[PDB]
Amino acid sequence: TKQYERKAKGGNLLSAFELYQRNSGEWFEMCRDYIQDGHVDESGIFRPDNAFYLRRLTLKDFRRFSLLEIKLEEDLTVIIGNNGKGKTSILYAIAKTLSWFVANILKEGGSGQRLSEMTDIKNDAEDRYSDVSSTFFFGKGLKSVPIRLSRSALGTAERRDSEVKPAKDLADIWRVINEVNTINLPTFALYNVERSQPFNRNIKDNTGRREERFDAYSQTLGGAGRFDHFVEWYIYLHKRTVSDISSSIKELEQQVNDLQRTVDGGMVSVKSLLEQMKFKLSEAIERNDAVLTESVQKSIVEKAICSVVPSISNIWVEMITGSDLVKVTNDGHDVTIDQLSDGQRVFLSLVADLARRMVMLNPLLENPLEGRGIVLIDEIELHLHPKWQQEVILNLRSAFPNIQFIITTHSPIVLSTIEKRCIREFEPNDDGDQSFLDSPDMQTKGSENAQILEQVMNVHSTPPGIAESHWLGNFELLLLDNSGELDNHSQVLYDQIKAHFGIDSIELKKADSLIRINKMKNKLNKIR
Amino acid sequence: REFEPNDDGDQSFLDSPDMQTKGSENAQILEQVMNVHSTPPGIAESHWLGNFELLLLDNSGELDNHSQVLYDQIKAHFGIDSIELKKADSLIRINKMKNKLNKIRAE
Amino acid sequence: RREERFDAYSQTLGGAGRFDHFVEWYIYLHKRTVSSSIKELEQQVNDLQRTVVSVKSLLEQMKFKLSEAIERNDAAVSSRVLTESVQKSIVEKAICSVVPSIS
Amino acid sequence: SWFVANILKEGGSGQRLSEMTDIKNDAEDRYSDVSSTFFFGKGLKSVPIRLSRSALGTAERRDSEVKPAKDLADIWRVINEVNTINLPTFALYNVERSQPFNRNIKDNTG
Amino acid sequence: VGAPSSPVISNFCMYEFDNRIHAACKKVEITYTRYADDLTFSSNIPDVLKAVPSTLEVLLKDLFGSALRLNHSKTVFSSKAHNRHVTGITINNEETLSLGRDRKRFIKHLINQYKYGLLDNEDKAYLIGLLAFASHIEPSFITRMNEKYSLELMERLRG
Amino acid sequence: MRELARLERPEILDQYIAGQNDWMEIDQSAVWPKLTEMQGGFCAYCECRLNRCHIEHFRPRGKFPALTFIWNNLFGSCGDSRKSGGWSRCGIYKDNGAGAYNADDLIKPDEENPDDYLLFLTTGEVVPAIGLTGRALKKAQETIRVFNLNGDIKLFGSRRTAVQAIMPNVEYLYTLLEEFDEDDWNEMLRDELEKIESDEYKTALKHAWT
RNA sequence: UAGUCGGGUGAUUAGCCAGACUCUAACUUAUUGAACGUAUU
Ligand SMILES: Nc1ncnc2c1ncn2[C@@H]1O[C@H](COP(=O)(O)OP(=O)(O)O)[C@@H](O)[C@H]1O
Ligand SMILES: [Mg+2]
Ligand SMILES: [Zn+2]
Repeated sequence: TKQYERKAKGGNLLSAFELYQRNSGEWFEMCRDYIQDGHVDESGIFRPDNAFYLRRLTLKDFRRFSLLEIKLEEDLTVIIGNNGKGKTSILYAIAKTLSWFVANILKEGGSGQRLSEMTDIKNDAEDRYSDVSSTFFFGKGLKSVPIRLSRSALGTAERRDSEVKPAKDLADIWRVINEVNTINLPTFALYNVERSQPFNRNIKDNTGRREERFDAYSQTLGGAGRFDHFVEWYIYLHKRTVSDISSSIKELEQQVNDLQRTVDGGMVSVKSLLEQMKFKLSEAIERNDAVLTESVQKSIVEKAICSVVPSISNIWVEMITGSDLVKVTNDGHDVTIDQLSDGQRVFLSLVADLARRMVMLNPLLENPLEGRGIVLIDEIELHLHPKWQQEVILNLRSAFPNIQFIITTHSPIVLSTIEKRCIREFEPNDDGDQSFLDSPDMQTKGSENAQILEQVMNVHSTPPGIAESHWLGNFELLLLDNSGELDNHSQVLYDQIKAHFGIDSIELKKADSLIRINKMKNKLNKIR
Repeated sequence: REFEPNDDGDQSFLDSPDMQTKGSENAQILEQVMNVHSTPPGIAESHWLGNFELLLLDNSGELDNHSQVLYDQIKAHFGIDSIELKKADSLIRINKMKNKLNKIRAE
Repeated sequence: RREERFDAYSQTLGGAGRFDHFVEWYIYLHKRTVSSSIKELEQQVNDLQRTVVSVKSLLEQMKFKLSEAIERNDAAVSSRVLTESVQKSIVEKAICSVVPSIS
Repeated sequence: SWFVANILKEGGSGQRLSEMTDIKNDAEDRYSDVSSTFFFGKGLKSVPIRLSRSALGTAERRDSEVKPAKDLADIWRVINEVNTINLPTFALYNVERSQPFNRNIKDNTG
Repeated sequence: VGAPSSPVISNFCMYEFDNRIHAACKKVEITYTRYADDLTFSSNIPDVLKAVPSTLEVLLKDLFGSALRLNHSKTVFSSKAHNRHVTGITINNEETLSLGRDRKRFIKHLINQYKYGLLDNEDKAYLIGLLAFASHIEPSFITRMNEKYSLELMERLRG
Repeated sequence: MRELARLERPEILDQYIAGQNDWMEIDQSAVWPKLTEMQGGFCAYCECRLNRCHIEHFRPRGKFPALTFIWNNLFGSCGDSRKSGGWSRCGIYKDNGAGAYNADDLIKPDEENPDDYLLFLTTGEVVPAIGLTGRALKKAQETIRVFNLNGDIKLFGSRRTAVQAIMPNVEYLYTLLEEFDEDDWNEMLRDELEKIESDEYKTALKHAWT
């Protein structure tokens, strides 16, 4: 129609797509370029011309919330608060919304997930229904993609409908354009606390193929990832790389060259091995010679894991014992995945799963980890030592520079690495009627952890329930009661401080300082 | 009972920390017991107050062009009533007093 | 577990002749047989360890071979066994000889 | 686990060390030992227990020494059988405690 | 919506609502208008518009119970920091009504096409209709187009 | 808290009379210049820097309708209910967070010197001054409770950190006394006390210096 | 900085130039009906 033509020529994606569907060249190319066009910035990072991210979320009578609005950052949003403030509820609400995009990229008219009629409606809500409303942004040609998930309480006669058609409309564009000519696709993932699980190599999923591209969407919003699928996929990649003959020739050529250098260096004991390898190389060359995309995929993931996970310097597959084993170099020692600590394993699992999905969904990017998507992480500090908490957000953002991360944390150490604008904070005595969340007043990035505790997390830097925590205060008061001189009572307490905290303690130094200052003040007073 | 940070698995006995933890400040426990800096080392702004102090010491305690720039950066990033700025202000004031003493002694 | 001579008597009089057990076993043997004295092997492992990045795969293979040689050396007279390569070959020939239309 | 097993049943067996996971990878002696000493008042100042496991290749079997655990647990069991006594609680709460709640409550088997 | 009586009836049904909310807004210096189902509030005082949505919900419940409800997804705050429009009319930062830059640029495009005889009859008719609307909303824009394109061209077009 | 000196009535308060008029009607921006002259950009009760701020009825408008447009009664307090909810000290906490209170059992910083009643320990806690009994003790104790001067962690933390920043300087000045004469030394103490006039928590800093 | 407003230029829905704005904070919509603008009468 002429109206659609005008809008499409003005840069509107939905109009361009409508014209493509009715006339089924020009319009197809508009749609495809909208999704694929982008440029490399000054830092060498690919940036899509049309970004995809969640702009805004509204919750009405959902769990603890009567009516709540949240504005999200395009890059990183961190939600903080005490236990039971609804931080996990917020990520759950978002994940269910994203399930509608995933379902419709997989299948025309696919069904996403639903709000629970048993648990998700606020218990004391007078209207007996809940709404989760979201708006997504996809470039200036599609500034608003509104979705609403709704549910009425069990029993209620009036039933409240969801509104999901805009999600389906956008997901249809991705699906249809991809079928004609391959495009990069968005990644959606939820990692909740369910990600901490015991590992089992023996349990294998015989349900779908792992090398099929759309397997990247399998259980993506279930909360655990599928680390088992990663391991299967990684072994698959290894077998294909080993079986490719030229890489084997190149690898064999490299091994022969390394062995020849050792023999030239005076180690005559390895000459027998060199001759065997030279024979193997000659045989391989003689066998019919023909870079595997599989080899590149493997390399990308290995680098991602090693860059993001601090204790891991290498990861590889061994088959020589007669069973396929993934091994890692962890803190300089070669170990199996089963030997890793729970903290290391759980974090490895997160990054491995995410990297796998991004590689599978972004085949046309030089660096597939620069693809688009939304990733939700609950309790990012889960099982991490404070040392790792100081690195985790920086590492993630550097490895996945165009993902929108929405995370929850209880860690001041994590907050010390994040700008105040990214932080959303519950009011301290909320009770679930607060209307909009806001950022803290203090700048957190680069700040001391003790300040973040007190100014942002509302916790004393010294435990108030411990008597010894008050001794210095009491000591000072005693000193001031006796005109600055150590009396019997002040001396006793001084000795208690010394005995408890030690001769080199900051507390004793403070006490000493108080004595010195007060003695000098008193001397001045006497002179006057 | 604490493991040494550099333990390559051959430590005979597990031992108590040297510092008393009960009733101690969190920042001290992090640094003395858990070997973690109070500010995140991988953030540039974490080093600015340290650098500012070094610049003050290098220029005989006077606020030079370079020290002023960094002071302004600290002020701009952390804010007017930040701990970091107050510490910087404190450093300026103490160094001015130390220098005044030094001049009186020289005369 | 590792395979041991008197496993040949396990479930021999009921539970024998099951396809899945064969396939698993056969793949296992293949992986082990893909690609020398213990002292010589010990010396080769030591030399390869000193060199160790491209030779790391070869070192792991040689360490496995050494461990197997030691195990065979340590293993008892009552459990004396043919090499996995030979075992594989005999079974393959048996299958091809016996089963109709498999060559 | 050896105390618990023997409080429940005479000659009950507790849990063993794993041959695959519990032995140090570069152990020269190719076995692992867990040695524990318990205290029960001035009358029984030392209750020593050792759990042992040898690697697969088995040059020599290293046996666990659990008799003191069994002996003490027997006292609790036998005296309790005659006259009810208070019994010790043993519990491990690892990170597996974090898991979803199943709403479906199983009706009273008893 | 398609029935000729429905406009009148709908406006009547909102009469009491409009009375109450208009009066309430006037006390706190808020301007209020309604265009069918579209409610607009504006003010020069910061941090007074935040209370309006809650006030609306109460009033709707009072007058209509659960029959008429706010679409909470469509509640939007704006200011001179951001784009502001009311019923498809842009309010510019000089406090004047505007068609918006994009629409103006599109109209200029069509006039340029007409100048070189590239507009088909359908597009020509479209252009004429849109210029009448432009004349109603932003007469100054027409003056500027006359200056840019020659009064002769524009008069010829509007014949 | 600091002892305040109330200068002169602004002209706008003359017009509005209680009963006829209500506090929504008056222009706040006419009133603030005289408060900012008095208080110097800092809160009446906690002495923090004013950013989010409101004009505060010392005796509230509900309980005391007569005292509404009365210049004695008004003060510039930290926090602002318009801009954000959840503020836990000073004016807002007096009304909402603290329960019942006698208005007579509070230090009013214009009428009285708070240095008589309050003491600021370098550990960051405000405590009643040494040697108070009965009514004077009750007033010191209640002023602390009702304005939440210790119980607000944000304030407690900030005031503590402000004082511990200067305590190297306090210890360094006083060591230099056997060195120096009374004429030169008393200048330097006066120079330090001049600085703190334009700082947050200036009473807490004063008690560290003097 | 970013986003926004938009006077100009530009075979013109682009790009470029100039100037400006900043309550935590626009996402441009719908007919044949109704109303408004223009045309016809
Ligand atoms: N349907 C409901 N009605 C009312 N309160 C609810 C409902 N569901 C959950 N809650 C409350 O909401 C909180 C759930 O916290 P959660 O979303 O897990 O937050 P967090 O992750 O911050 O701990 C608890 O305070 C719980 O009692
Ligand atoms: Mg019409
Ligand atoms: Zn205050």
